[PDB]
Amino acid sequence: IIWGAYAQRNTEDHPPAYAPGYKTSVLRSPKNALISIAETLSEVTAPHFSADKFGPKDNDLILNYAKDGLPIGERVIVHGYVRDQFGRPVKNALVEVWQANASGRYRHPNDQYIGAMDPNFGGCGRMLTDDNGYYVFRTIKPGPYPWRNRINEWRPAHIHFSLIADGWAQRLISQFYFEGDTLIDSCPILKTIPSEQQRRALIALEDKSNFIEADSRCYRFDITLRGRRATYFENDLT
Amino acid sequence: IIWGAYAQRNTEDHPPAYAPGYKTSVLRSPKNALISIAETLSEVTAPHFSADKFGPKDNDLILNYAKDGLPIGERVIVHGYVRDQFGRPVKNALVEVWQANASGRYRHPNDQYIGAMDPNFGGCGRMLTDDNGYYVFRTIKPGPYPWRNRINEWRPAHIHFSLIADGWAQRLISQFYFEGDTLIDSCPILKTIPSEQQRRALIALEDKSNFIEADSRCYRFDITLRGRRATYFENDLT
Amino acid sequence: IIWGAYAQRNTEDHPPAYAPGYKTSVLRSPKNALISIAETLSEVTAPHFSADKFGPKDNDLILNYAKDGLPIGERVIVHGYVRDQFGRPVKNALVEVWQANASGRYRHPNDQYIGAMDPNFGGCGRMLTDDNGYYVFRTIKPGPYPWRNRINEWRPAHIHFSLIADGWAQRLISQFYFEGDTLIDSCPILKTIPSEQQRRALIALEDKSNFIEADSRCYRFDITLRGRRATYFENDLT
Amino acid sequence: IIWGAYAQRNTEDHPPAYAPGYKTSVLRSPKNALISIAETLSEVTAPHFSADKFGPKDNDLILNYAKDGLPIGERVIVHGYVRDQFGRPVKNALVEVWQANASGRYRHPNDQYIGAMDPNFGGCGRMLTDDNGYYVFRTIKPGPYPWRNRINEWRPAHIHFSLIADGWAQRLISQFYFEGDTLIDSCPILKTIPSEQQRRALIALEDKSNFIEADSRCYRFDITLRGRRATYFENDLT
Amino acid sequence: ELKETPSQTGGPYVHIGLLPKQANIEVFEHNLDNNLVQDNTQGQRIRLEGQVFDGLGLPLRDVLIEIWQADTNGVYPSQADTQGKQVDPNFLGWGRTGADFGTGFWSFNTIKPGAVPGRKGSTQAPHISLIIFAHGINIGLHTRVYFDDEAEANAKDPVLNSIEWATRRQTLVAKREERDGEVVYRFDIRIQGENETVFFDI
Amino acid sequence: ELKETPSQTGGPYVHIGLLPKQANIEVFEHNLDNNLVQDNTQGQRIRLEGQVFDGLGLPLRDVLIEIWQADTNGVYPSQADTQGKQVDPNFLGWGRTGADFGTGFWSFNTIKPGAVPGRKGSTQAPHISLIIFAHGINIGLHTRVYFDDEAEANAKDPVLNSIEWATRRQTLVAKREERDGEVVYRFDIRIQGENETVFFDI
Amino acid sequence: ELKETPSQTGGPYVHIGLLPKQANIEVFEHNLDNNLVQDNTQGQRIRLEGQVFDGLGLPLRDVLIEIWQADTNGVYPSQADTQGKQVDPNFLGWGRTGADFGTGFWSFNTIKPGAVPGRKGSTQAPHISLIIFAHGINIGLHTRVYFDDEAEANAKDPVLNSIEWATRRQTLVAKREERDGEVVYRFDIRIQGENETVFFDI
Amino acid sequence: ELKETPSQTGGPYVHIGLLPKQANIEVFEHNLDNNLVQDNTQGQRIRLEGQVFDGLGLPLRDVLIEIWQADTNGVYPSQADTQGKQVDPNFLGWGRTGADFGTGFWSFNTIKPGAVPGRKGSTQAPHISLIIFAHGINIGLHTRVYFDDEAEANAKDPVLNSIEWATRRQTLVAKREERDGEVVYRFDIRIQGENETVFFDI
Ligand SMILES: [Fe+3]
Ligand SMILES: [Fe+3]
Ligand SMILES: [Fe+3]
Ligand SMILES: [Fe+3]
Ligand SMILES: [O-]
Ligand SMILES: [O-]
Ligand SMILES: [O-]
Ligand SMILES: [O-]
Repeated sequence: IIWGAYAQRNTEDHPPAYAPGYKTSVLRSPKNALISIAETLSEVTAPHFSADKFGPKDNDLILNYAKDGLPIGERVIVHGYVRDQFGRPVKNALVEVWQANASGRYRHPNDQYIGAMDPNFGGCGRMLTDDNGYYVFRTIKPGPYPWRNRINEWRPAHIHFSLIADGWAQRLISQFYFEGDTLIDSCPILKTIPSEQQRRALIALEDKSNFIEADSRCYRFDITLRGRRATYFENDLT
Repeated sequence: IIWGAYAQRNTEDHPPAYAPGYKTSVLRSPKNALISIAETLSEVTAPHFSADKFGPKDNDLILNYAKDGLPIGERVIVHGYVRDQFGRPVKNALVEVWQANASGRYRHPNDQYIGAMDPNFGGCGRMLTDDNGYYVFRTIKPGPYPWRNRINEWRPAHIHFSLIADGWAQRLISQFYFEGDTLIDSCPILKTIPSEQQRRALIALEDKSNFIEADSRCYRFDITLRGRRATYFENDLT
Repeated sequence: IIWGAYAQRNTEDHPPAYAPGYKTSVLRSPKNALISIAETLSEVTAPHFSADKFGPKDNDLILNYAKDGLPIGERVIVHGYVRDQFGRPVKNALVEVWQANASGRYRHPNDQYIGAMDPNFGGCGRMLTDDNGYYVFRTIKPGPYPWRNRINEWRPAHIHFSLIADGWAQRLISQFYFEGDTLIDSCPILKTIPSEQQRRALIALEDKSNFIEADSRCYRFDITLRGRRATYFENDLT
Repeated sequence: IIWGAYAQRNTEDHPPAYAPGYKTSVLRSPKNALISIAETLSEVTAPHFSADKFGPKDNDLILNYAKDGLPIGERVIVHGYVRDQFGRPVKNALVEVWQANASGRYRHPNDQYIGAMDPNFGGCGRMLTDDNGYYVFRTIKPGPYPWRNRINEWRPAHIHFSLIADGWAQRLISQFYFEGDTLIDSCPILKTIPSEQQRRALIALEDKSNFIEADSRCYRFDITLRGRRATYFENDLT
Repeated sequence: ELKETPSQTGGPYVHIGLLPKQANIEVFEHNLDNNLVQDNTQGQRIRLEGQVFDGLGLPLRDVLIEIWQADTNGVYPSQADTQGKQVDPNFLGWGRTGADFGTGFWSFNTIKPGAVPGRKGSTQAPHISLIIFAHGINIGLHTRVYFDDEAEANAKDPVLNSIEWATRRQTLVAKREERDGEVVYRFDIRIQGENETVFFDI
Repeated sequence: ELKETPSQTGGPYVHIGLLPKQANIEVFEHNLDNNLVQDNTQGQRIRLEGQVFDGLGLPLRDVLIEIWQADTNGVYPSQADTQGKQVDPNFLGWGRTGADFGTGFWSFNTIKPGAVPGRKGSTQAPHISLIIFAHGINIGLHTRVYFDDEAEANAKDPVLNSIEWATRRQTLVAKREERDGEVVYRFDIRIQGENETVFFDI
Repeated sequence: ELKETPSQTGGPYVHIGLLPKQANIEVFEHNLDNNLVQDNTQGQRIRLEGQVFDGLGLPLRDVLIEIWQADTNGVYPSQADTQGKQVDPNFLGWGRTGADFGTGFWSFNTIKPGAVPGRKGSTQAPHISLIIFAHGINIGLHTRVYFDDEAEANAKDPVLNSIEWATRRQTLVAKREERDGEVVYRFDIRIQGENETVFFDI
Repeated sequence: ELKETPSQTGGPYVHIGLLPKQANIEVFEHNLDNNLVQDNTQGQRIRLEGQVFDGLGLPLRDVLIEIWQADTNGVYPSQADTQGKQVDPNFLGWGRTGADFGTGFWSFNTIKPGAVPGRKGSTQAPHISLIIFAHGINIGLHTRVYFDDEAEANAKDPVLNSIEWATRRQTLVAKREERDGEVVYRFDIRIQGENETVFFDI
């Protein structure tokens, strides 16, 4: 199999750069249209990260920053599969996550929300998907938090995530939410996404048979990256 | 206005005593039917609790047990009205609440769940409704927690509440849940209630215009107690 | 009751500043997003206007400018209630109105429409709402009129109105229309409002039982202003 | 992959122990609730049965007891897959079946129904599923038969089956029925199952492309057992 | 018309959440308890005690119990009391208690109540109204405690006579005992089974 | 809960309909105007003036402007003022004006306001709240006017510091000038474009 | 995700269909039975026997019973056993039996099992897992058999201590008896009623 | 076929969550950073630095930037590189950095990349691929950095020639400077407005 380029990103499936209801986008969006290019080796390659470099608690946000005790909050496991648009698993992709603690507070002096800091919660994790594109991490469910867009704006609970996979063209950062959170329906950030079906694609689902008794709940969340097409006639990449 | 008896409790609007899916009810439910009685002064009177006795933080679960800092978790205000079935406000009723902390842990040695204890959260509050039947308290949103009914059972997040109002016949203890929590659909305790409309009556609703910017969310939850009928012909109570 | 801030204005319930179908908005709309602020005494206070200052015909546009006779046109009474978003009446608010005459002509040299001027019609009125938030004025139904947006644009009949109430944050100017006017469906100004339910909120309804026989018709029109939230914990306003 | 416990059995997907319409259950059902336990090695292990021990006709009920001729009745093949709830095949599980003959008569002195005995039919078979969880046996379609529950009760045609697989917690005995049998709608035993979708899960479907011309019909019937969850954090089993 | 909010069990920590002081959660300055006798309270002091048993005879240690009763003259300290008689001013008439964790016994220090008017001119025998909440109890169970030394009044009580099984009436009668000058009424509650206590829908 | 009535532009005659006296429509005996100074009003008299510009730099001549401010001691003549300080009794705190048809200049005769408390114990620098309505403006635009001679107070103002672009803060500062003993603050408003004035959602 | 296939009773002939050899249906050369001891099997030989009773005390004669247990060293002959200890190679660990038609007694010839690890480092007392199927039983009933001569180990067993009624724990303890040099454990099972045997959802 | 998961902004803490070590959150032993030069890495060392500006010219201090590039011989350290040439083994080709909180400057220590094949036999001028994430940026913005000292190669670059506005091509060319023997390429990024940097949909 000789690989060609990644399928074109479908701009209608993503938020536009300029989205007036998300006020900060007004001054941080290009006025010119993006220039589309035909792909080259630069766009279809990406770096490789070795498993050796990861620590044993890198994907366990409950314990990876625990000092005198456990962090306070709802214990949850989040798992799922990363695959490309043609349904092929994405192997050995670097998945990084970051989030607020149970009060909705980020561990940084910049965040001055009154929600309380947790001395035993850090809020960063990472892992590599396996051969089946599977990933799993454990954490504390983040709490929703206020921000200044309109004065009384509130983000639904969410975990930020980032993927570096096989091609630079697949590079993606996004955020997922939790089934049933009522703030999901009012968020200006989530509403930058044009269609309802794509907004639903960022909601992690309760996975009840996978809860661990007397221990943790579990949410299932799959991720889809752009996929490469195979070439059977002329290979123009090079 | 001469008051007569409280309207009959509608047993179809409540859970039955014997509810096999809630295992602990099997040995703690009477085999005989309840004996219904015509009311007397004993059933239509109740105690009075004076406002003097309450402290200023009795209805503020965020601060009433705070020692070195604030409790960890989602800051929420819960408010609403207590009225009787005929729509009259219930004035000066004692409303008491108790709940787990953000991890789903109760502040008692009996609870040995691994969810972490919060040294700054107590989990008990109380207040008297006002002349309009209004009540308001502030707290940390409780986290869901596991319990042994079937091995992997989980309670949705909930706050336990108790009311002592004008008549002993109104005495009621129950629990309310939070809009959108997915565990609400699987709870054997909530399912002891026969009808869907009554199950919905225990769900507190997000009250977005009443959120306090950069501070707390708010949930609205009204409570209905049995009401008294007025007498216009013979007064048999005595 | 200690009052806190006004609930946040819901920008999705109002027209956006930039609305290309209303051509004059193109050069008169800010390119930057509005900066939302937390309220202070400046935003929650407003002026008071004393009843003494009003004349007896201030709310009677039929007679307040009548010189040699009565103005020509349809005699109508318009009444209703002004309340805040939480349903509380708005007392002693200053309501000011202005409008064209029956031909659709405004009493000013700037307006050069061929629709005829009426020597006995002025077209301005004012009143204070009462303790129940009620207001009532009498006038001549305005006629629709042409304007240059696209060359053949026509405004539906409308009466402009303005409210100064308890807080500066409530300040509002808008326009109401009359039930069944067919121009309502084609107006670019009314269409700047994003939702159909909010467009309907500006339509005054025929109030047939309140017509005055052999005299005048009547339209009912209620107005809703932003409401204040009550504070029960920390009062940060000051 | 380190395996943890089997997912909890979903009691709402099974019949309750006490089912008054199936009269024999009245005195053979516990009055106390089942006590749920956290699993140990005892519950997640099971025995292994070697293929060597099986004869060549163990899964051929048509020939395994044939003496002077063939049994009388409808020749049918039944096949399908055994998988766990997470969709994984169940390999080398022992599947045992037993049934009445074409007249609805069991080969035992206890059964005194007038339906005739067949000297060439035994009515017992067994087999091990393969690596894909597949099983296949051949038999005579059993006839329905009367029993004393209410005086005129009749069982739909059915084949009893039993599975011993990887874990003792998967142990299951049940019965399957044949598509379209009208007695399925009236059976008190099948009706002990609370939901319609689960009742349908016991109906074997006509598999017409798999009929063997001038020989036998075929029914397809899949079976689902409880599945194990994988452990990625603490392994508490031991 | 509205429907009454549906009841739910008090759950496993009802006796901790409603009596925090006793579970060492010191959130309140003034705490509610099981002692209804203030120093100037009138009437004869009595102790009411017992155990609550499940269907197998096991005492419940997670139960929460409250009682409501009239003062020594049979008047309730409630604005809804219409007798027009003045009530003892140093009497709340209500109290709350849990079971001792080890023993399983619950108790109240109170006053023996006076007779209260019944319907249509009748007179009820002295009684204390009692309600029980616990994990496994979906709706608070109401019962009444009568006294074995009031046999005459008990025989004419409207409510007791409402029960057709003479044998069940006895489950509502507490037994008087005298522990060193103190008067004690023993009242065991059997939620289910033999000698099941009568419960009322009031 | 109800939704706020939706805003609509004031339209082309908003400055005639809300200031009839000035358009020669003599319907009212008492008319509202742009003069907030009554004879016994306290504080230093100032004149506030400027022009409002559209996106191409053209001044608007159909604009209607109102201001709301505190008295000389920073107290609002409003029942909602909770400072517990007595307000100047000869001060309305509000005024309304249109632009001169030829020139395009608008103005108010008022008093320089005193500092008003901000949230959580802070102090706001002196400011006047201003709102603009006109044909093409769908919702009244809110802004504030601060004074260039109050640089010290302005540097500690909560609202001004809310704006991250130091460069946009300056659009809210009026310039002091002295026209023959009279103090004048020039404040031009640019609705769109370069040096666009900051507007608030209050 | 799929739902588990729903259980159905084994029905009146479950003990004939799963033990054909004994009902004289000679269809199989190798038949499964109630004897778990092969000649080289290690451990002390014991006989396990008893009766199964319905709610009126009548023994069931149509019952089918299976047991699952560890070998003499507490290792299961299963690939899922993760102890890393070698299991006795002449031990299946499983057996099946029906009740004698006349008497109603069922039995197994087996070996007394060794202790098996419990969760989180605990040790379970010796036990045999047992399941019962019969006409009228909609879902196989799971229970365990413990031994009265292992009182010390039984007092520390995780599962037995999971049961709050000390009185129900005893229903899971079989009684040791010595019939002519043979060791026998008598274990009667009461499906319903007084001294109802504890059943588990595993 | 599935749809790509929709992008969302990195949000205000993207530069803290993806570079925890620098925000003093010491959760990982091995941390990713902005230094691509290991000791045996081949090629000429260069420093790449600049600022990212919003539409009003304010530098962003909450931006997160990553670069992806080829080694000194124009080979990518990726299994998807099909040139069949061996890549420098002491080169990751990727790095991540945030802006300094005070200054707003971001930087990387790397190697000047060699030319990489373009499509259909063409040769691309040396370039580094760069992506920008930040609060307010809904989808990562892709751009490339070319070098002003490679004018000859730049004039024949397929991608640069894809841009019809000669004037926009220049926004992708970094300026070479020599700070004490160190070679530095200054590349400022303007997200919006005059001299807006070209961004690509790749
Ligand atoms: Fe965030
Ligand atoms: Fe609870
Ligand atoms: Fe108009
Ligand atoms: Fe059968
Ligand atoms: O609870
Ligand atoms: O107008
Ligand atoms: O059967
Ligand atoms: O964020």
